Amino acid sequence: YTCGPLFQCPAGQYCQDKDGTGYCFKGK
Repeated sequence: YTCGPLFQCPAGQYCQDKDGTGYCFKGK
């Protein structure tokens, strides 16, 4: 819900849903 196709993380980082928010993590 937080992350999507239009708002995807950069190459190397993935979207993470925490505290009702989305953040990009380097694998972690």
